[PDB]
Amino acid sequence: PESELIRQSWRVVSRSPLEHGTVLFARLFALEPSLLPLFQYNGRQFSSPEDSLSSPEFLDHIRKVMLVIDAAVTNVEDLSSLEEYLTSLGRKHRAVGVRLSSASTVGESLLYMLEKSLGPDFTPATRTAWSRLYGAVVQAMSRGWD
Ligand code: HEM
Repeated sequence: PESELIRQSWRVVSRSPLEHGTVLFARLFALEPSLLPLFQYNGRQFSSPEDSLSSPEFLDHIRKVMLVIDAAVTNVEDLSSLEEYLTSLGRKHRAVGVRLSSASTVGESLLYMLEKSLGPDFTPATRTAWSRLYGAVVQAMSRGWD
């Protein structure tokens, strides 16, 4: 039932994944500015959050994030099926220097972007559904922090 709530809500945002993911990342850096230096491209550090939004590579990474979320939505009823992919994704992020602790801020940023996009439509069952999906995704990724 909640899996339908996820599919329904994702529909709207999935249509413009970069615009929506841009909200997610803007929120993320507003909450935890210390994540900005972890995006090292061309050996350089972004000075300010707005610098990231001018970077092709950074915007590409937004698209990657939204693609993975889309995969979880696709498999919302399965999700044993992404276990291995997510475990390795966690390993990768550990390697680029993301702390597992920062996953919750990412979660809050996702939930923020959904709330702002859905407005009246982001009902508390909708929040709860997404909290439990995202939490599941993070459980899988956390295996990669070994
Ligand atoms: C604090 C949050 C995050 C940071 C700092 C971060 C940073 C990075 C960095 C630096 C890379 C490698 C450079 C690049 O490909 O652009 C990367 C790759 C990637 N990220 Fe993230 N990321 C974050 C969250 C996420 C989330 C939540 C997802 C998906 C749910 C995601 C999906 C990806 C994917 C698919 C790749 C390509 C990885 C590979 O196979 O090599 N990221 N991320």
